[PDB]
Amino acid sequence: TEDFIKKQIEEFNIGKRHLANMMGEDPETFTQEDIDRAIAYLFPSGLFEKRARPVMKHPEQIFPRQRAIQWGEDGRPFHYLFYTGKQSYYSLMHDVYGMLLNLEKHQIGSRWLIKEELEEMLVEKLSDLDYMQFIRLLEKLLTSQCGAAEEEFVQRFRRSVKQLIEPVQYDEQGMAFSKSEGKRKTAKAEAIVYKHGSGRIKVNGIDYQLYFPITQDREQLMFPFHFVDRLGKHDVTCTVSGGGRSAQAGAIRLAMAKALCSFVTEDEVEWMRQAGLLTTDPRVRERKKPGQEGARRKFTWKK
Amino acid sequence: HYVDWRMWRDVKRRKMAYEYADERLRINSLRKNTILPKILQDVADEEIAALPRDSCPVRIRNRCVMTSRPRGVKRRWRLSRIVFRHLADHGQLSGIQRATW
Amino acid sequence: SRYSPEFKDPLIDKEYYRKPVEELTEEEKYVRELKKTQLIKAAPAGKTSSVFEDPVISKFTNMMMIGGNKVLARSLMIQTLEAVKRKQFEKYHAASAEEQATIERNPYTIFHQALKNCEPMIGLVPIQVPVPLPDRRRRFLAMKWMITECRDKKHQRTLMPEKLSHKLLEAFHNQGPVIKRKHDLHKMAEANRALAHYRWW
Amino acid sequence: EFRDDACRKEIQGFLDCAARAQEARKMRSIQETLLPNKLNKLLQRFPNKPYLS
RNA sequence: GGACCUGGCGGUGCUUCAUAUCCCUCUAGAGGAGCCUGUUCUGUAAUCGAUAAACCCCGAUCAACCUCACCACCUCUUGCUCAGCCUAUAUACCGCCAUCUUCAGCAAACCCUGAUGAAGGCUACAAAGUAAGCGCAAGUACCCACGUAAAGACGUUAGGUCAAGGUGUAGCCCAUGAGGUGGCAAGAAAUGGGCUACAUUUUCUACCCCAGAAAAACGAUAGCCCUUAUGAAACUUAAGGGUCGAAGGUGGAUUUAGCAGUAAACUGAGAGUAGAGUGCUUAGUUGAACAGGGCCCUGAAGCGCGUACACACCGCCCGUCACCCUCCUCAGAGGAGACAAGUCGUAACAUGGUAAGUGUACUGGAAAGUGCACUUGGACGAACC
Ligand SMILES: [K+]
Ligand SMILES: [Mg+2]
Ligand SMILES: [Mg+2]
Ligand SMILES: [Mg+2]
Ligand SMILES: [Mg+2]
Ligand SMILES: [Mg+2]
Ligand SMILES: [Mg+2]
Ligand SMILES: [Mg+2]
Ligand SMILES: [Mg+2]
Ligand SMILES: [Mg+2]
Ligand SMILES: [Mg+2]
Ligand SMILES: [Mg+2]
Ligand SMILES: [Mg+2]
Ligand SMILES: [Mg+2]
Ligand SMILES: [Mg+2]
Ligand SMILES: [Mg+2]
Ligand SMILES: [Mg+2]
Ligand SMILES: [Mg+2]
Ligand SMILES: [Mg+2]
Ligand SMILES: [Mg+2]
Ligand SMILES: [Mg+2]
Ligand SMILES: [Mg+2]
Ligand SMILES: [Mg+2]
Ligand SMILES: [Mg+2]
Repeated sequence: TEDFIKKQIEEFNIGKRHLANMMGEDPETFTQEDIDRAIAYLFPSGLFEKRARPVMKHPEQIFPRQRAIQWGEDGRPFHYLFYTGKQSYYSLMHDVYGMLLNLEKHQIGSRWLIKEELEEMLVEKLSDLDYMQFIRLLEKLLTSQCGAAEEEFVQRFRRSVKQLIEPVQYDEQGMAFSKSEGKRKTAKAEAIVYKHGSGRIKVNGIDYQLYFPITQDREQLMFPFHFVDRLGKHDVTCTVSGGGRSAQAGAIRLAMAKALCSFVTEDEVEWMRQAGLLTTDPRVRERKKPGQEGARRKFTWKK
Repeated sequence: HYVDWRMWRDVKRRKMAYEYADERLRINSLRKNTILPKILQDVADEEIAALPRDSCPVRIRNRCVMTSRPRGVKRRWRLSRIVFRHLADHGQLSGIQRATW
Repeated sequence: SRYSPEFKDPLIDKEYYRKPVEELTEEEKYVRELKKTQLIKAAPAGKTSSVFEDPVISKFTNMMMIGGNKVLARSLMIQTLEAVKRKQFEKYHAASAEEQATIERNPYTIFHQALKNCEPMIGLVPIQVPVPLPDRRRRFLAMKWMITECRDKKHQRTLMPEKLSHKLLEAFHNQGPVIKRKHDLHKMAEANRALAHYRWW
Repeated sequence: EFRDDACRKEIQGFLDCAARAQEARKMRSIQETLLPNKLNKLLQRFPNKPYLS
């Protein structure tokens, strides 16, 4: 109700001034971010669910959009579609149908607002079928080769929806290099790829052929350079820790590929991404669950 | 007014063990070494046997302090699993929370 | 799977990316444009762009693997290939000039041809009924038959590289218990021919 | 004697026929999707009226 | 007794599904050996509880004494307690949970339909449903927005726990209470789970992955002896060492788990103990194969159909054979009804597993079977397919 909301708004302004005074800041320039930071400092709450933590937002945000009365003192509703029970939605559909009728008589990065957004706009509950009907009508409107007024009206309902390259640096001698990091399983690696070299890769100061006796891991190291046709065209120094041999090999591969992106062309970078050299493998160990042998191996069902 | 006769017996055992710990430690020091004469060690053995039965530390059982449960007692809190679950679930134990990972 | 369904499997083929734009069709151009907006699964640690990557041999190694001992499986596979090549070289040298033309020496070709010869054409399924076998099932049956025959206890103290090389050469020449097993499957299918109508597909 | 040497042709025909059967299965499955669902939707708009309004 | 409603059930119809799940398909196991351990049976003077899924390395993240509630003997009586009881009742309960649930439904309060009956409330090119709330969802922890956790309402199985503790009821009160000493705990026999193996993708050594030897040995964590750790107490527990080199040679039906960093294999840590698990929780490494057909087999959903069931098919129920009564006809015996349990079958109720029944005839332990005709008091799924 208006009286309650006005009292809340005035109380919130007064409390905002008190909070600014308590934090020793200008009451006038005190902003919502300042209010939030001050409240967080004054009432520290580690509850994970942010909505649970203390909050002193404006009453407009705090309280829901409780709808106003629809009929006056005489009992006569205001909207002629009132008795439809969904006056806002049906009036919107009526307007869309009228626009389509007018169009017929005279003759990319944006999605459609979800049913939740439409409900928020219409302050009315909706069914998926009603929302689908409305969206189909909007699609017909847009396809009808409408005018600018209709397009801007539709914009009320429309909703707008590559790898990043590390910067090249220069060593003491000024020779160029790039740096990157990657992780795989528990392994973490950081790679420095120089612009010129004989393909020599030193992991933890040890040459790769000695650090990775396994030809599989050596192939994993080879994979990026072979992909971009640069076998022997660079030297690399990598530092890795954690995980096993294969995890370390994968992490070093990822770090080296990310660093090499600093040198290879953008087409080569995109091709590497499409080949999967620049995606951190999210696959990690799955925790054992109580009452079962492993992540998924249940105990032998007894009979 | 302890929870039960078993808890009362354990309390008696703890009191007796605390009373006789120093004497037990002294007499057992002689036995648990290979320096003193074997005859002295044997007389020490018979003496430590002669000490009252309840003084033996091995007879102290870690029962829950609130319900006298003889098993499933978490040492850090001295509470049976049931009572610990009750209090933790009601949120009356600092820090402890339902684990999810 | 930790990957969301949006993630797409990686395509590891240098030629596919080096292909000129002009040779691309409109469908291919659209696919390449779309892939620039899709997420790509991290390339598995198994397959790479090495020209010496043989997916058939990689799958055979995976099948031979026991308890995640990929290193030992790879060692056995490479030992088998080396033994096959060495036997071929010995036969080549011991053979006359004419037979040297016939004597193959490429272990990869020998392996592929042996598995192809061991692939069964018609299978049996409970419905038992003779039925066609899809190509994937044919290849898997060939590989599994080869590995099981090599693992048979009948061979005493003989190492897996030698056993598998001998069986592979026998299969390449259309002999051995693996080909006998394929013939047995074919014979059982022929015997149950009359029941082919029981199949509803 | 169940030897592929001469059977090559018949075996190839068998494989081709199996591939054709699978392709026809796929084509029929995709082509199948007036269907009962659409027909019943049409009928519901004009229900039979065995009673009086 | 006739007709309906709801639900359960159907060896019930059609359709669509099961994504580690119903079958085939893939991987690794169990079922064959030894050992560890739980349960049952035996034994003893010697617990108790769980005990189909949803019991069986379960209460116990733990028994030499204690723990212990069991047994034998002994001792005390206002007793640690303004007593006590591990005495019966989980079919009185709280408390915490299994279970479908790997579900998305439960819904108060209204309104309407059925002539104002039990009951029902569905059609989006919409035809009486609206629903606060709970759940799902959303949100949250872990490493994403993924996945795994967590969560998972109302109800079912009077599911488990009176032995976590409390409590109603009933019960002992010189004992069914309290204390002490000592004691079981083994295996005729079976059975579940786990571990170790049966080896050559193996074994020993070095290293921790470019080696050398073994190879009829492989194979015990088993047995016996000794030592050590803890402990007042060790054949009892554990570790080590010695000694022994056993069974067995990938295992029938059948059966378990798994959709990816998963299975499989391997290595740690922790809880709890003075000590103690091949057990539990948890961290990490290497790291697979199939993933496609289907609905002849099991369950799920939707629409249906039938129903003599409603403690809801583990239901209901028919007839004979034997057993006590009451009545009727009968030279003594039969019939009926009732009471009532067994017995053999499963005839009927679902397509009741051969649809049911009428008449009639033959046959048969017994419901009954079949023959010929007749009824629907059965269906044939209701466009073409
Ligand atoms: K077995
Ligand atoms: Mg103890
Ligand atoms: Mg399964
Ligand atoms: Mg066994
Ligand atoms: Mg028992
Ligand atoms: Mg019992
Ligand atoms: Mg005793
Ligand atoms: Mg005892
Ligand atoms: Mg008692
Ligand atoms: Mg109960
Ligand atoms: Mg449960
Ligand atoms: Mg869970
Ligand atoms: Mg949720
Ligand atoms: Mg009960
Ligand atoms: Mg019980
Ligand atoms: Mg007594
Ligand atoms: Mg031994
Ligand atoms: Mg000692
Ligand atoms: Mg030996
Ligand atoms: Mg019957
Ligand atoms: Mg019948
Ligand atoms: Mg008849
Ligand atoms: Mg007859
Ligand atoms: Mg007639």
